[PDB]
Amino acid sequence: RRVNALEQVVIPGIRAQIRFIQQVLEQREREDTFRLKRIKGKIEAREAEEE
Amino acid sequence: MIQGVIQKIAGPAVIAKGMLGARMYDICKVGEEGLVGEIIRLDGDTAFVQVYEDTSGLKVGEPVVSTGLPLAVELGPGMLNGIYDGIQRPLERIREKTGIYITRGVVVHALDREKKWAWTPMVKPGDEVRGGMVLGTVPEFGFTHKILVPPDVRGRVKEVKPAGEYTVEEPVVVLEDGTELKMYHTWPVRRARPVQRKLDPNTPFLTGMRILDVLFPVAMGGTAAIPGPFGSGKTVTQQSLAKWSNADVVVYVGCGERGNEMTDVLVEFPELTDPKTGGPLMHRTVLIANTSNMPVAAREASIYVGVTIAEYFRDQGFSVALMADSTSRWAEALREISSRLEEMPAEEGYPPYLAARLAAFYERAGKVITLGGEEGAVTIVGAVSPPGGDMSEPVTQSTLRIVGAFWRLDASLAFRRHFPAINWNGSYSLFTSALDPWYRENVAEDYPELRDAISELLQREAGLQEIVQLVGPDALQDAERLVIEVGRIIREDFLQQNAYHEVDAYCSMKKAYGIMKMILAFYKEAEAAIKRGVSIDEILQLPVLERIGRARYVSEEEFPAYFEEAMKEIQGAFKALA
Amino acid sequence: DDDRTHPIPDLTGYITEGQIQLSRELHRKGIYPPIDPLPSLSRLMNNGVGKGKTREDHKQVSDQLYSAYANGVDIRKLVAIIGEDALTENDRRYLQFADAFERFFINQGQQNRSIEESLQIAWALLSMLPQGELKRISKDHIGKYYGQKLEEI
Amino acid sequence: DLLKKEYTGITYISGPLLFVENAKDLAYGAIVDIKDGTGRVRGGQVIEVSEEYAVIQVFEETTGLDLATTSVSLVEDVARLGVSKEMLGRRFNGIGKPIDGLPPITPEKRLPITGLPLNPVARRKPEQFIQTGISTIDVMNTLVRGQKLPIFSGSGLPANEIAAQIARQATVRPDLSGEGEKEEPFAVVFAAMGITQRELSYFIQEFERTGALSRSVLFLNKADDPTIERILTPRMALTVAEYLAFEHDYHVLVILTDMTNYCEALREIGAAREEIPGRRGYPGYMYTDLATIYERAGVVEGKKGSVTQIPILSMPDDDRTHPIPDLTGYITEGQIQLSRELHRKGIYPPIDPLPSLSRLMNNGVGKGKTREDHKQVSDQLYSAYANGVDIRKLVAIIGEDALTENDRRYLQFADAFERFFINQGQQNRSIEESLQIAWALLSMLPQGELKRISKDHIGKYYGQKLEEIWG
Ligand SMILES: Nc1ncnc2c1ncn2[C@@H]1O[C@H](COP(=O)(O)OP(=O)(O)OP(=O)(O)O)[C@@H](O)[C@H]1O
Ligand SMILES: [Mg+2]
Repeated sequence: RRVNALEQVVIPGIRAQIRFIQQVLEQREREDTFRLKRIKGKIEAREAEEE
Repeated sequence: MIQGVIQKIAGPAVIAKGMLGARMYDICKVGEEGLVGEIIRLDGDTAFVQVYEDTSGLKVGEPVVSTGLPLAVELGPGMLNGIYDGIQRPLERIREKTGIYITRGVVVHALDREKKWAWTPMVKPGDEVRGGMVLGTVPEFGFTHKILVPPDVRGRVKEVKPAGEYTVEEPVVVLEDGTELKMYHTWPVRRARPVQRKLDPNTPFLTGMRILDVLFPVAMGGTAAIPGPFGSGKTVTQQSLAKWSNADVVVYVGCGERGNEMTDVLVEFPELTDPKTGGPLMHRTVLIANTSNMPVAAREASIYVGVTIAEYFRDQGFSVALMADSTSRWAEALREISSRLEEMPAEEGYPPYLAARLAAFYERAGKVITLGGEEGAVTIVGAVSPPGGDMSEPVTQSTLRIVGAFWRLDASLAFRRHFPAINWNGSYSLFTSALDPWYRENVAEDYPELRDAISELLQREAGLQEIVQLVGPDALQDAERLVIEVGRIIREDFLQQNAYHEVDAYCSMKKAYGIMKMILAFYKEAEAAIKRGVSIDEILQLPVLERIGRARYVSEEEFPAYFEEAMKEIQGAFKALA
Repeated sequence: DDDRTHPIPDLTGYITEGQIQLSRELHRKGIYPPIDPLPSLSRLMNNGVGKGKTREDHKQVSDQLYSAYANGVDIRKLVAIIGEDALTENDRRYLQFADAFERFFINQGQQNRSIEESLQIAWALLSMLPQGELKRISKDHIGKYYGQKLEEI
Repeated sequence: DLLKKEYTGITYISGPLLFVENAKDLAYGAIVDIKDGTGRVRGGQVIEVSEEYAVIQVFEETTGLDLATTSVSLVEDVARLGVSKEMLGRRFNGIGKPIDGLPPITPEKRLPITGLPLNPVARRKPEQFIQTGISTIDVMNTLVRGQKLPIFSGSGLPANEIAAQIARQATVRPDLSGEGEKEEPFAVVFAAMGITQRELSYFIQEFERTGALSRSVLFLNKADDPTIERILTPRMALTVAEYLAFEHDYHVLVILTDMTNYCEALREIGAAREEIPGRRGYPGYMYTDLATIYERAGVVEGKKGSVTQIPILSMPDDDRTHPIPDLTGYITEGQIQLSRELHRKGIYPPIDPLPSLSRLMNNGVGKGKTREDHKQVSDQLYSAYANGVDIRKLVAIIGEDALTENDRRYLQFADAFERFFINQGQQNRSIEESLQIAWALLSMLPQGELKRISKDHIGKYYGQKLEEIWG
């Protein structure tokens, strides 16, 4: 009973939690990359105001 | 007026030049086809316009004309029994012009300019009039439409038209300073209409569903939110509220949803009858429709139009219920516009001012004393569609900081066809303690005690179900298996309700109270008889268990006798029991 | 990866009027077509069934089938942990219904069927449970169709 | 000066910002008046000034503004508030204007609303014990006069009722401390940011019922009010509180309804200005901005008055690691955390004692202040409750039939602790009654297992039964 309980309940829940956490972290990383891209664009656009 | 030309087109966003003098949140007519747009940014000689229609085919250099006024609605007689666009255009008049497809550039009036109304004056020359006072009355579909002074108007009455029949746009009252008052006035949709005072809600909003009226009540000036994943029962719940609730007027706002549901409402509702007065149910309903394939920028306007109409009907003394089919589509529209504006997002691409807009929308609900001295109310029920069922998304979390009731739906219950699929562990309501004096004098004097007993039984069953699922129900004692069986009986006989049955679709308060009494009496007798050594299998095979399970399909007329027969049968069966 | 919360099926389910979901477990045991009934849905079901269209017992039969199959699947989940000896006779009957459902109702080859044959098959499985458990179906429809066995030998 | 200088030449309006070009005479941080074309006047503040153009954040909404007829005029050099002793019993909005229909305030002084930091040499240690009447606070998480002790709440949890109860029941105990000074009532300063009509009505009714409106100053910013006005409300409230306390020897209690709304307004302004974010989009200077608000409480040596702060913040989920509670916990001096699990079981007030903390507890308890056994009883209660909580998980894993006697004793202790110590209702308990209940609960454990209590106190106080008080 204990073996079946572990294999059928405990492991899938932990695996699902791991999947969810990884996806959340990846989303935050993507958003920060977008912010950095905008910042670099603004830095490039500032350097040519009057030539 | 200010008049310029198009400088740049990109999606639903048009930048006009030569617009020095236009004001923020004004209305502009774009191009030769006269598409309607709104100013949201001024920059030197230019202006940023968001268009409420489709921008395909526009060319650079087309004229842009500013009307100099913000977005508004026409409030007056002729608004019930109708279906409108996002920016308040009658769809059934668009159909007569443009066939079966919605084309851009169509200009129609919101209120019909040809119908005649039986005008009965209520003021006389020499009177002093302020905002919100009643000039006269006009009949409607069983209603008495009051003509109101606009909230910013003050003066002395010079002349009044005598009783007769006139159209909307004829001046019925002329003031002494020259102002002519018609049967309708316009109001900006982004400004809340004034009131005298705000009162505390103390009467229930009866939805007709057992679980939403017993366990998690909502008052007559409150707000509620119902989030859940797709196919879990939001639309059916809101349509049941539209059909069966005790509100005088219902406003349904279908922002960004399917087009078939609005067709179903348009077809079914003229055949039904309202619970209040009689006559067709459509005579008390106003429909605002903006489907998912319609222009995205008009999703924001439809919500404001609906809430302004609901506030207008409140000012006449009615009680109004407002349903928003999804407030996530409004957030999507805001995200798209801010993406076009090149702003920095906060979370999940949403602009940082989303929570302020949500709080300003929900704050318009409540029970008030109107400027005319009457009493009205607006209750708002908004549905949320979180992505993937994730309840930590920004739109869901921003809504929970302002609403008073939180009806949470679950996909697990919806998979096994357990409807309304309300999670009774994660839901709450902050109006329960304030409605007890109403319950003690309108239903029964011991109704709160029975409700608390049922909640306690549900909590104990939820506590035992953790032990059950790992050891097995056979190992449990009889005093626990009795609780498990009673919990199943409560779950399948009381909480479960069928919205498509001819009888179970509506439930009164007294019928629910009787069912609760029957369940508690059975539990008391079974708990008493367990101590004499009777097996659980002997109790479960009693024929009276079927009577409780079939109690909800009994009509409202036959129930007060069926209840007494079932009570006497329970007493007899547990007295003759072994 | 069979994920129902991925953005593509999640956004599709918010627009369409239902979905038919295939099952990998039914595929593994060789059942064709492997259609899982619990996560399946048809929202426009009630518009085209009932009195005057197909038969008057369609909706109640569908509801009873869903409830009984859900109970059977719950019992089958319970058995895999504890074991197949603590079951009462009622739960054994539900397990029997659940295993009969998959191999009779769901499984078919290219065998084109009628609606009335399938309703007969559905009433056959619902006769594996006592009349006390047919709680959705009205008393009149029970006296009209209950009590038939598997005519397919 | 007495002249007014107007600046026409607005070149940009978008969101809460506004640009004006020839405004090089506007000082940094000044307050301006923005005049519409129809005569309506709105306020604003300079947040960046250059010889090219100046940047202004607008408090109200920007509807009706246009680039041709709008003009900006300077009001004052530094944001100041006219304070007086006669604001007690008055109501103001989020920017200090009266909304009770009474004539305005004649100012005795005008003080800057950003304030100045207190010299650490000029401070003094908080020492006076405050009896809130709640056992989970008075015994285990003691609040002293001069503390910042926020309440960490959730969406459906009754934080406002707990704050009202604390404000209603709070008192000092001169008899126990031996000071002998006759106690004056607390003056209350109430600041609300984005409050709803339901909560505002509840607070107003409570203050009317207790009769405390003659001692209260109210700053109200409602949910339908403009968002950018929330930047100024806590600063004005704390300016008034500091003036009252350190000029007229009042004992002031300050309540801030929702710091989440303040952080939302801060995020709006920061994202409009393209600042470097921290976590979840909040600006990177939120720590400094929050510290300029919380750090204005305390006690000053040589003066009788004091300022005590009770902020209230709803965690955006049940997440203690969100940026707002994290920074607040780094700044303040402990917290009171509410538990939803206790709330679902019908327990009020649902205060969870383990994640709660009071940093200044050791200053105000002990011999000569409350009683000599306070600290050891608190520590022993914490250890026993933690053991019972841990044994619950073992029960959930292996079943409650395989336990020993000691584990069952700890389990019974935890259940009785939750049902008797935490759950008290609306009653007002004294410190001695709470200590009596605590010693009644500890007597259900063997005398040899009370490791953290001295043997003398065990000999003095052990043995009393719980049914002598609750039976
Ligand atoms: N109270 C109910 N009684 C009976 N059946 C119900 C009930 N609620 C929902 N259903 C069934 O479940 C289905 C759920 O569809 P529904 O339109 O309610 O979903 P929804 O939550 O609005 O989804 P969406 O996110 O797609 O808008 C209905 O079509 C109906 O078959
Ligand atoms: Mg829907």
